[PDB]
Amino acid sequence: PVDESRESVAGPNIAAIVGGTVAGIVLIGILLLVIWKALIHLSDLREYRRFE
Repeated sequence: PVDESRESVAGPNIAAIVGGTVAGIVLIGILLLVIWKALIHLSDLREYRRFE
């Protein structure tokens, strides 16, 4: 473990919510995208009996 963890609180202007909203939506989209694509992609080969 060679990482650190600092605080992240303040509450800036309206930008606070604006950025948080876009970040959350985009995060959920890209996350679900890679997870869904990878899940169906990895599962595709899993279907067949060539798991070996």
